Amino acid sequence: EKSLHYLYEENEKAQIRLLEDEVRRKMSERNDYQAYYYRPSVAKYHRISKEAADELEALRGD
Amino acid sequence: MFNNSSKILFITIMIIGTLITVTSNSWLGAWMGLEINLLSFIPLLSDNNNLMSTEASLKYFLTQVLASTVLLFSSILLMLKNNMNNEINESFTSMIIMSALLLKSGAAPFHFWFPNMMEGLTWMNALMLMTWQKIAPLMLISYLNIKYLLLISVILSVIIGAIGGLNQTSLRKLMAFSSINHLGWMLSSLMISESIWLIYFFFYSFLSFVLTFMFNIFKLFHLNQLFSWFVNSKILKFTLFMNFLSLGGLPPFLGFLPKWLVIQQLTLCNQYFMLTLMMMSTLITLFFYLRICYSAFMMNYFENNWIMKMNMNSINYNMYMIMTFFSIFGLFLISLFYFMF
Amino acid sequence: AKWYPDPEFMKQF
Amino acid sequence: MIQLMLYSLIITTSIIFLNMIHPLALGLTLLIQTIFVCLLTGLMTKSFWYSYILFLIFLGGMLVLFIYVTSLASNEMFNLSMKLTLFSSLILIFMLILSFIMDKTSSSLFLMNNDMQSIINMNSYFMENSLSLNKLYNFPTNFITILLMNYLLITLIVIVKITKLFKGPIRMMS
Amino acid sequence: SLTPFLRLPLTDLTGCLINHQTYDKCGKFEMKMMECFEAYGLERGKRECADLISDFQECVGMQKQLMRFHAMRNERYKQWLKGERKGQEFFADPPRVDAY
Amino acid sequence: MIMILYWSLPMILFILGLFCFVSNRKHLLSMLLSLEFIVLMLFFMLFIYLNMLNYESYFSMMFLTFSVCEGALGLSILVSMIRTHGNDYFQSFSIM
Amino acid sequence: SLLKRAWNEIPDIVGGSALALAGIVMATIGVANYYAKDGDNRRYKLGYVVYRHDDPRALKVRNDED
Amino acid sequence: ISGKTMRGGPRVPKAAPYPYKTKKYSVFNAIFDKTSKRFDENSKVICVEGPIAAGKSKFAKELAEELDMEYYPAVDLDLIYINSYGYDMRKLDPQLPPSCRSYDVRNFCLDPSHDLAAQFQIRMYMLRYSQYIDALQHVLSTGQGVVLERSPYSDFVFMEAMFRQGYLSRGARSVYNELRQNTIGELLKPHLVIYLDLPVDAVKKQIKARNVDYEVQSKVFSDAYLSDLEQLYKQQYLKDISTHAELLIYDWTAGGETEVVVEDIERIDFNQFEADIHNKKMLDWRFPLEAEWCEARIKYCHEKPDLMNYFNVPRFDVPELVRSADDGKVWRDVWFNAPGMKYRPGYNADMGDEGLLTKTKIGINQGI
Amino acid sequence: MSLLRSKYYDHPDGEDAFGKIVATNKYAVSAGVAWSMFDVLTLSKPQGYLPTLGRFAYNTGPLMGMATAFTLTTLVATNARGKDDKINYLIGGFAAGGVFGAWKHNHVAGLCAGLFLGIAGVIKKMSIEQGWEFFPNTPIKQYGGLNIAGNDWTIMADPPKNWTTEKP
Ligand SMILES: Nc1nc2c(ncn2[C@H]2C[C@H](O)[C@@H](COP(=O)(O)OP(=O)(O)OP(=O)(O)O)O2)c(=O)[nH]1
Ligand SMILES: CCCCCCCCCCCC
Repeated sequence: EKSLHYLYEENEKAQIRLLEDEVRRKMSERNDYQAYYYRPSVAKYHRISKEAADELEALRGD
Repeated sequence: MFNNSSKILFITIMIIGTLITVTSNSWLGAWMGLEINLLSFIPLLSDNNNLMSTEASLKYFLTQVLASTVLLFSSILLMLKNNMNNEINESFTSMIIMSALLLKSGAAPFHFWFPNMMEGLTWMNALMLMTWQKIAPLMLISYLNIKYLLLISVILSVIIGAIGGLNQTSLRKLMAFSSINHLGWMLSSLMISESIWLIYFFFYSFLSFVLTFMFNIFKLFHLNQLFSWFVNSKILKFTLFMNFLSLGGLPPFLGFLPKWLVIQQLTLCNQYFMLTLMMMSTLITLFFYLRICYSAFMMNYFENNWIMKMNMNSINYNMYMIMTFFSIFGLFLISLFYFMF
Repeated sequence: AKWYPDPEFMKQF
Repeated sequence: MIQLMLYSLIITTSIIFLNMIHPLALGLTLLIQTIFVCLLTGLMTKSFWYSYILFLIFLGGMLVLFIYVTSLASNEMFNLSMKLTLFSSLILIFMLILSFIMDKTSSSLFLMNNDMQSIINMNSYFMENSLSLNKLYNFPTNFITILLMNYLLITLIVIVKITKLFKGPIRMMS
Repeated sequence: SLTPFLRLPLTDLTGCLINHQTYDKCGKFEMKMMECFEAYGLERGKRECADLISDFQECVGMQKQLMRFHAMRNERYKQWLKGERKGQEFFADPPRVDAY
Repeated sequence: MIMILYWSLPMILFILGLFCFVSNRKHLLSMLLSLEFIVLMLFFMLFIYLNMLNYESYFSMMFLTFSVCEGALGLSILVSMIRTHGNDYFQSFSIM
Repeated sequence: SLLKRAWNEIPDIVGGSALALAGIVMATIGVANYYAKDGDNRRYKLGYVVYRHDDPRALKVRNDED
Repeated sequence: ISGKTMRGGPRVPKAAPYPYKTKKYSVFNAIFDKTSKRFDENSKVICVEGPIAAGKSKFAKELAEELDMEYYPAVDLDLIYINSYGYDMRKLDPQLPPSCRSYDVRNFCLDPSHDLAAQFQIRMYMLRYSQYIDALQHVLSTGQGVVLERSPYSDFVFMEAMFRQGYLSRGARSVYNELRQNTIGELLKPHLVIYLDLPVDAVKKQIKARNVDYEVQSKVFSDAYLSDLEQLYKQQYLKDISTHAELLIYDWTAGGETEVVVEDIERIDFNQFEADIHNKKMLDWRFPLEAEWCEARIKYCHEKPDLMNYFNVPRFDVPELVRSADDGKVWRDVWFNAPGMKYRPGYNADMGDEGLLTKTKIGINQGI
Repeated sequence: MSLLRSKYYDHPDGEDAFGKIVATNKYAVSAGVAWSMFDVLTLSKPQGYLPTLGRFAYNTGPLMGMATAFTLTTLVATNARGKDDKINYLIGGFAAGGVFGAWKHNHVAGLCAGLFLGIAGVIKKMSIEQGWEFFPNTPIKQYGGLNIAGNDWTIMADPPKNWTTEKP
């Protein structure tokens, strides 16, 4: 029965490892989730420079 | 670093320039960070009482200035054609960017400056050259999705860095050729997983940073200086020389773990042939590691008679033996790590 | 134990 | 017409620069090269500022390099060759003929000048080098300028460290 | 745009170096592309923003416009060499200098 | 064609400058002058890129500063050759 | 002690340091005077700017005398 | 260099002396403490010189007393055969192999033609090196000059004296020349040298003034050997040092008096060499910045294991300087299992050291 | 768009000849020109205009002999028997090894190289009939670990975005 319990645990671990292999393959194929294969690009600096150019339009003058 | 606070300033501007390079969202910011890193690393590696250190600094300067100008040239061409910072489909200007980055990193066939210049150095500047100066070009290779050029660089680096290290009996050029061979394992991991590359780089820099301290403290610039090196117990020299079997990838040492995680991540990503080509490469690297390991594994040597006491620094030898313990019994920390999930 | 590295072994390096 | 003439002169001086062994031939060739490059760069921008800046930079640099010519490789033989003169003359007359028989609208640069910009551009009516050089001293990129001040100070510290003034003057066979 | 690897406070100065937001005609298009580059990401933006990338590319690079202009100029000289276009009427009427 | 009619020339001149930088010359100062020439042609190509965009030509001075500090590094390396050797012959330096 | 040596040997440096300290004080006074009032909203504006009545920039427009 | 009488009393230091034997001086310690704040006219290295028997010890002690300097006698082989616990290791020679037995000065005098005597000469050079950094730790860190009874520069003449007499081969000469080329270039040449000139016969007469048995029943102290030292000194060594140090040669056939030797020192102007920065006199001891002074002090305090590890050179072609591997293991299991050197000399419970359970301190620049 | 722009496996093996010759000689040209470009400048410099081209021909032409002999031997062995298999590639590798032996005037190199290139040929034939690829496109490409969105450490504040996930 210890062999039965260890075989059940190892078979469920093998099934979860196979399932996470298909999940990681489908995640890296389409780049869908933010966690693993997502290469993050931000538009923060473009918005910062556009906001700064918007404040600089008010300060033009004499 | 040693003998001046301005060298600590140069290390500070070195860290600042490298971290400016790797954090840049544009190629121009990365280029100016490489300029800052080059500016920082010319004065370290220059010494007027050494005739060959200035020649090594000149070789580094000419190689990095040629590689930085080609890098800016192809960056400007990439901005000229595909007006964003990257490229949607891979073209030849991405290959020129990758080649100019490979000249900075020291990978084959653009490797020829690297062990020819390492004969002119000390050991600490060698450690800064083959660990920290490989942060900035290797992290910039990650932005390019090129498989054939990177694969050619990987195969050439693991072939040459194993074969080339057999002839030299000097430890600096041999360790430079070892760093070329470990560069191919880093570049092979660069197109499957950036985290696995970071782990291989961290453990390679750890093993480099513990093998430099054995050579920096006792001033071991040649292979027979290891055979003439005096220890007060031969079991201590037997234990201190196990780090070369660690860097050769032999289990159950610590250096089996980063090679093993690269092999596991390569086989999950369905690369098998270049992995087999890197199996035959690391046997030759372990072979020229074993010629160092001849100096401690035979337990008794015909040694020179005049020297009787060995001398070492306090803090440097104290920090050396913390990491020599973790370079031998480091696989007991396999349960503690959580990066690899 | 009978043989140890002689200087002839030391010569090749 | 002047832009194609500058193209031909830059090509001919680049052929001359690739073939000169003597450092002073390289210095004079890059003098006329930076003159022609300064004029050509001016054609592309609305104002003529960066050509002037590049000329002060490349006249402040080779002023030092002549002192290193007179200190190292002061004695080296000039060798005039008739093949290079004939090649440069034939290529120069060929490119002036080719530039004369070319349509200059197709060979002109697409970069906008101060008059190529339209009338509706209210930013073009300001002072000519204001909005181009503004971002050196504005809020997002003043820190890069800060980094350049510290970089130049670190550069000067590096130059002082690796040119030891107390070791003596520099010459051949010192 | 690219991405910052192992991003630190040192990328905040570098990130605003070269962009089209400062008084440029193209930057709004660039901003829209950056919008999906913040939404889809850098890797899904190469596939799901093919319309927004190309508009910015032929807006600031002017590739298609200049290929059009060089096809308009080469056809006129081709007609002049073939003899369909007379040498006196080779060029059309010029625009006013107050135009454009 | 569009890459040929515009900006194809400074690629050719940069390649000629790179071949001048790596040619077998007797002195290091000729390589420093070839470095100044490839700074000039990189300035040309960067200036074409920064003048497609309207008001981003402020970057063109930063490249000048990093290039002048490169030239100052090369000049100080040329000084440091005299601290160890008596000459700047590239044959006189150690090949290994 | 060190001020007398600097004022004896390099007096132009001391005079320049006094001029630069006066310039730093006047820069602080000028910045504080510029930002005490509405200095960002200048009276005369470059270009031809027109604001609608419902715009938030419309009520910030000054009505001073030339 | 002003003496005790012209100064009006004992020497006062220009600043507080640095505890160089207790506190480690490094790069981070160079900001708060500066080297050249302690230097004065008395902070110079004086090396007394001469033949085998010339009264160097008493004259050097009197010169140290009159000039207010630290006295450093000539190093003998009781520094390593007698450890820090007082146990002499010359009693271990029954257990040791005959190629690993103890060999000191009297063993050279009784048996000149032995192989390990060549090793002894090399060993003596290392011992002189082991005091010279200890000289240069004293001048730079405290600001008080030192006097040396013999110099590491003054030891190749002994090697050539054994070589011309036939006690050394060509291989041991080549080995000692290679260690000298490897090691002597990191040292600073001394400020002043005093040579006590004596004839070849009178030194032998001074041997009869000492009446020690191993120097009167020996064979080495002959007419040719002492003439070889005199020729080697006055034709190579002093002519090589006089390009850097102010040489003072006295005749010491009589007893002599140290006060006139003191009074000749203040007649020397040491500031005439500072007009030219490229002057060969006092070239190694001039430093244009305080940071170069701290650079030299860091090199001579924090890098003494560096200079002691520069002696690790491989030379295996000689059969006099190569220890057998079985003899090496037997020597290790006798020498390191002896009382007084089982462990590091601080932490040895067999010699009565107490409080080892809470002690984690080690000596700076200490032989393990 | 010519006969030079052809691949080895664009047609089934034995069907086409000239495209296979052009393709395998194209890889031979690339390998020979690359090795001779890293040869004639680096070791054994010819110091002449004509011996440089002689070393180029010496490093290029025997690789053309290897490529042509292997492709012709594989074509003859495919056209001889009905079935296509691995030992056709093995005897083509032995023919290329014989070409190596004719190059170096050493029979032992010719055999050993024939055995090595035959093993390479049967492994490549196993690749083309079993469907697996030697250098495939990478399916799993980690651009970072977990929380790659969560480790943004920037000191500047984010302005409000112009995009929403909400449907109109
Ligand atoms: N073999 C050998 N013997 C040496 C060496 N240096 C000194 N000696 C020996 C020779 C004599 O036996 C003895 C004389 O010592 P010194 O000449 O240093 O002077 P000494 O100790 O007599 O002191 P003194 O001058 O009398 O005050 O030391 C050396 O390098 N090799
Ligand atoms: C050294 C700094 C000079 C400029 C100072 C500007 C700020 C002054 C105070 C402003 C308070 C609002």
